[PDB]
Amino acid sequence: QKSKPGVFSFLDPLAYEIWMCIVFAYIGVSVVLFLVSRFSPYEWSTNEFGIFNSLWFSLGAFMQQGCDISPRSLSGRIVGGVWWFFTLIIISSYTANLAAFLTVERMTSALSLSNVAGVFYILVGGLGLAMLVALIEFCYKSRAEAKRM
Amino acid sequence: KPGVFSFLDPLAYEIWMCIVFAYIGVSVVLFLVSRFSPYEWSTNEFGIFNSLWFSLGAFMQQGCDISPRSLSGRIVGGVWWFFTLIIISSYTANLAAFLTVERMVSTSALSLSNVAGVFYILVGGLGLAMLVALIEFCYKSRAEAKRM
Amino acid sequence: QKSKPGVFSFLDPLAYEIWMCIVFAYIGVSVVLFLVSRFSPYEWSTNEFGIFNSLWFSLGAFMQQGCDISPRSLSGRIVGGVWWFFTLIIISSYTANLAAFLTVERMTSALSLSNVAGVFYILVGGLGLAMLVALIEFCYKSRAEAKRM
Amino acid sequence: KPGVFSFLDPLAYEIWMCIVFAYIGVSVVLFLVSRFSPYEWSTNEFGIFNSLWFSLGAFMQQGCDISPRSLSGRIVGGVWWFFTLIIISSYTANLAAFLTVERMVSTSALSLSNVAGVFYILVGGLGLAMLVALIEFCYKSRAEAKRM
Amino acid sequence: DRGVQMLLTTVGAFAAFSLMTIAVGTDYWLYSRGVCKTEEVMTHSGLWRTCCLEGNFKGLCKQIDHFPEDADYEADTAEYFLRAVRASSIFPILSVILLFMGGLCIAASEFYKTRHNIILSAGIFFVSAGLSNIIGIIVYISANAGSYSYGWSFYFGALSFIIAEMVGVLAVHMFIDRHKQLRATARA
Amino acid sequence: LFDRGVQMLLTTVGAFAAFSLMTIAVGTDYWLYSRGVCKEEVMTHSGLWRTCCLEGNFKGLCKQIDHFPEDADYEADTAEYFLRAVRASSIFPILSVILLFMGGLCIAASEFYKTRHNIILSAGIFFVSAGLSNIIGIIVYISANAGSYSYGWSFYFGALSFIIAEMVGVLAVHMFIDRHKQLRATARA
Amino acid sequence: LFDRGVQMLLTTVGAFAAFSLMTIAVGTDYWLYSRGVCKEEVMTHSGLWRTCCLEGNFKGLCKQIDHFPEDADYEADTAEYFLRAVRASSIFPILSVILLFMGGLCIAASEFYKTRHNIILSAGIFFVSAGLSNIIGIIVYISANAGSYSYGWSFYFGALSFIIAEMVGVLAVHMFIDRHKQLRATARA
Amino acid sequence: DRGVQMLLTTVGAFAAFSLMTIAVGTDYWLYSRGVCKTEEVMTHSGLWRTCCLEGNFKGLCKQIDHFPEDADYEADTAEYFLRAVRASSIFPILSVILLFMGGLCIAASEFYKTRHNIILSAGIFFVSAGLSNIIGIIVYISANAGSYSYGWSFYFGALSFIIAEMVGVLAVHMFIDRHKQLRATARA
Repeated sequence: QKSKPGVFSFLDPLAYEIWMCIVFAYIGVSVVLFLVSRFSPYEWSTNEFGIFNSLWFSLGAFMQQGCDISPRSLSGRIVGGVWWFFTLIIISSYTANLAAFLTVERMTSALSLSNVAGVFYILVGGLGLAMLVALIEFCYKSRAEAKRM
Repeated sequence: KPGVFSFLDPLAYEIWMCIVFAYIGVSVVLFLVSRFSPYEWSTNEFGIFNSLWFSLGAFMQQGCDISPRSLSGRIVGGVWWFFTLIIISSYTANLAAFLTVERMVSTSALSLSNVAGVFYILVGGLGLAMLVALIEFCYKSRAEAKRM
Repeated sequence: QKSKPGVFSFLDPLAYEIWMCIVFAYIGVSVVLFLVSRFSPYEWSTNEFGIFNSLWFSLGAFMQQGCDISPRSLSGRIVGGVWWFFTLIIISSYTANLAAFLTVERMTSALSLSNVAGVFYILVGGLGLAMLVALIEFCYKSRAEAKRM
Repeated sequence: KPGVFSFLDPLAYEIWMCIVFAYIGVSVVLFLVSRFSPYEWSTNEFGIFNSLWFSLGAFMQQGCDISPRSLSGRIVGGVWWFFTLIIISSYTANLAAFLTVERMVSTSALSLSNVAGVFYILVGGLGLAMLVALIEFCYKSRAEAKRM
Repeated sequence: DRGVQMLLTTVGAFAAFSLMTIAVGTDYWLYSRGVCKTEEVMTHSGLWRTCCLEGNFKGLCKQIDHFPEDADYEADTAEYFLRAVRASSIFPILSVILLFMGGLCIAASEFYKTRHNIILSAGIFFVSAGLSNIIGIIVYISANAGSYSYGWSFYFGALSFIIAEMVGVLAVHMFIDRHKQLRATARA
Repeated sequence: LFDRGVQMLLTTVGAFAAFSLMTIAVGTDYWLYSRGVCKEEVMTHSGLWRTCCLEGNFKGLCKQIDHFPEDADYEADTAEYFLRAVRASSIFPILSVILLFMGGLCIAASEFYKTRHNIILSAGIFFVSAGLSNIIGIIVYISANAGSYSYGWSFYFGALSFIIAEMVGVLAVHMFIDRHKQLRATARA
Repeated sequence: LFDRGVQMLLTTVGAFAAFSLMTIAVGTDYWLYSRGVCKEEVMTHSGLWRTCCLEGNFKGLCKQIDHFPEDADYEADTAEYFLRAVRASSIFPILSVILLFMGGLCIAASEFYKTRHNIILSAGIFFVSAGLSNIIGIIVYISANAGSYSYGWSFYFGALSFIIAEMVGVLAVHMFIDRHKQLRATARA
Repeated sequence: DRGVQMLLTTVGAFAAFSLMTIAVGTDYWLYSRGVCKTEEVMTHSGLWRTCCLEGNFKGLCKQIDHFPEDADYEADTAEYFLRAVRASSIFPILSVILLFMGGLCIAASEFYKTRHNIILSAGIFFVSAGLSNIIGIIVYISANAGSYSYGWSFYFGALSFIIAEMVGVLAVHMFIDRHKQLRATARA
């Protein structure tokens, strides 16, 4: 008999090792892009590829959401290109394996909310975390400002 | 005889409703964490109207003119990007499963009847946009004519 | 028996009526975007949405290739949003139907060059047409300059 | 026992070779139709180095910093976009067909052995970029000493 | 040249109107098999009636029944609404009407040069006519779905939509140019 | 969107309407229209705490919802038990009600000691958090239910309450932005 | 990339190398290593016109390729017949050879009457068109092949010719840009 | 502050080096049922030796044979190369060596303040060590592929990669900070 899908069942198409290596690859690519973009004093910055901006660029590249900035040097562009190829392959693999899962049942109807409830929980948790960080920043600036005056 | 809005079949109606609510909440939280702080006054063009536009573009996975720059705005954007990626991949995979299982049941190409509803929605949106633009033009012209 | 796939067999997943309506919808969306972007003298130009630029924006939106410019008004944004939803649905449907066709045989190996030789032909033809247009532009500018002098 | 580079399975070897050739041809044609005319001298940042970057970004369906503005450059971009869309959709559909057919043959999730090749390619690209950056820094440092 | 733009706009508007009027009235919308007298014989069908082609009853047109009440079945209300929309051909007729109104606006614009809003109205009418043509094509194909080929009457409407969109683009350019010249005069 | 007096009235009426709608949604047994045993199978209308009969032999017989049924519940993992515990308590709808009330009280108290601008901001975060809580509650309710049916007006009463709460949350921050705009504008002079 | 004399020599040697590689590719019967009959199926190396036996009992015996076989060819659509005719004529590889030759002629004639800057632009255009024709020819040949095999060195000789031609074609347009840059520099001063 | 940056860089470099060295030599890489010195019993497997758990032969470790030549099979040379890479553990050991070199460069950078290239070298070494850690993890998992759980030794290397990447970011940030200070002196 078919069991009720888990809350975080949207991560099923890829193995947990793949997700772990995806996180490490993302971190490594962000660090390498930051290093090749800003280490050289002879490039000073002309680009906006700090560590925070490099992490944002890598995250946007993986999620296929474009980028507000683009690498301009040869090394930064090599990093961006290999990351783009990796992202394309991984996203295609995820979509293909999810389709295979939904087509063949092992021991079709519309996807129910229970199949994607975990992504909704993660979304709301991220919204709450961002709200908390913003409130913390505002409170810290409010106390620090009165210290100056 | 596929339904007019049969392109929404791969996802349940509750998923679509919750997608609308999630989009609204993400846009509101974006406007919140972007403009609430007077200490950031702004340096970013993320208002209520622009946050909705950014969220819609992120969900449709289309080119964005701007991106959030603060830590909290970027957290909102990243979690929305993850949600959008998962949802769009789920839609594509479930549609593929539908079509494959229908194919293996004892012409082949998708017909216009399968996607008539999206065409209707597109033309209705174009008409609504024209109507809104005409209303704005009439308001601006009447205001200026009386002013002069 | 399985037939040797046609040269232009990459259009198989969608019906010819769908492709024709896609072209018509693209033209209509481009025209509506241009009109709602530039008709009002009170918006004059704040944006860069000419007819050529509107066509470029719609073409980029359909291929999911980002955009150099983005609509800023409410009406232009409505046009962009409905076009984005249409593009998402259509591309997902194309991918899903192609997967269904490649999975089930009616009366699995790697895709061969015969399956995409068509799209290769349109690519090379487009490159040649672009080269010819650029050469015509250069020839026209060369003759006019001597006419001026 | 999947091969290291088994992620290239959905498309044949000739398809990949022709993809590389078509990318090179599109980049060269874009460079020519962008910079050959002295009458446009320029108004576009489309050199041979930038044309290859635009073509690679378009094939990966990733955000482009610049887009062609002339008619010929836009024709090149449009045909490249159509080619890229068809090729990427074909890859995804053929991979889905492979996995679905393997699933119905008389554990479920993709293992790391199926994408080990793409991981190796990514790490090798990172190393190559680091080497290129170090060589550039050393060459500039040698020039700086010579000038001083 | 503004005169060239005027000539092209009026010529294209008239051409699109004539093509779409021919498409609505003529009968070469679709080639399909079936009996033309209510045997299987190739026939050509339009929006209102279908007639025999290369048959014993050649030339006998028969009205197209858009409500198959033989089995007295209704199914869902969406099918009935689509049947009602297709039977009246409200969207092709609306496209014809909007093209005619755009042509009337273009013709009346020369009488009153001061009022630039007539050109804008013509452009809006042309674009709305194109949208109505798109809706009509979608409805027609959807109704047909629930071997065949399309004739020149159907392709007349397809080319009429393209011309109407192009004329609408030109008309808005005239509205833009007129206001730009008005602003240019004010600065001087 | 314009002025300040009309903005205050609009925000207040929106907050009050959202609070009333969410209170009705929490306290009314019209959430799901599904056939079930409300004592054989019969058409029933359900809510958050009790499922009650409809058009049956004993119409109007209202019975408590079995959230942790006996007779071989078959158990589950920790996640399913946790989800059932949340659904039984309906904390997230209750948390949404509490946050809506706190935001409304902050809005009401904002008129007193108007020099305190952070009260309106506090109401803004309260309303945004109430909307997020409404989202979590709706998702949890639907996931618990799914594990022919139609949703009642109280479920769509709660859906409206979340939607209203976000614009009221939107308006409050606009007021907070304008109040700090006024401080900067007079500071220049 | 730097100076002008070294660029000219590099471009000339690249054009000649590409011309030689394509001339060998179009005239060598080593394009595909596949099982077939060169007169029982045996390992043979094929080309554009003739295929010779390999490690067979009659080695080195070449026969013309049956581009339009008799004995119930079963016919096909007009598109397949057109593709077969294009492959048999090898119109695109031969046109590539011709375009490389005329680009080399334009480059050689560029030294004479150096005031004509459009000759180098013509050479670049011809080289790029030759690369495009090479792409078409390779695609047509592979498609006709798929109507265990491996490709010979001549096929890879043809593959290198396309790369070199576009590389050389890139350099030629750079000269056209630099030559016109010099004209603008001397015109301003 | 530059002093806090140096302290954090040194502490993180030592932490990553120690954690990764512990990971390389320890045996809690993976939990899987298996055999000790030659019944299938739960075992904890490392990188060179597999030891039995709660069995009859509990506490005994057995060396891992990375070349299963019992049937004398080779198949493709890619598998042999991958097995040789896994057997030698070249990439985890290379990561250890690069972390040690980066730490040595950081330590020696305090001796020569003028020579800022040692800080850049340390950052490059840390980044390369993280990349080698990633390659080693990928190779280890792929070799395991050809019920199980991962122990603290494997997760020690995983967290060692994260720290080394964080230390590499700080090392590069220090390099640019010193160069920016030098340029400020030239401006003054």
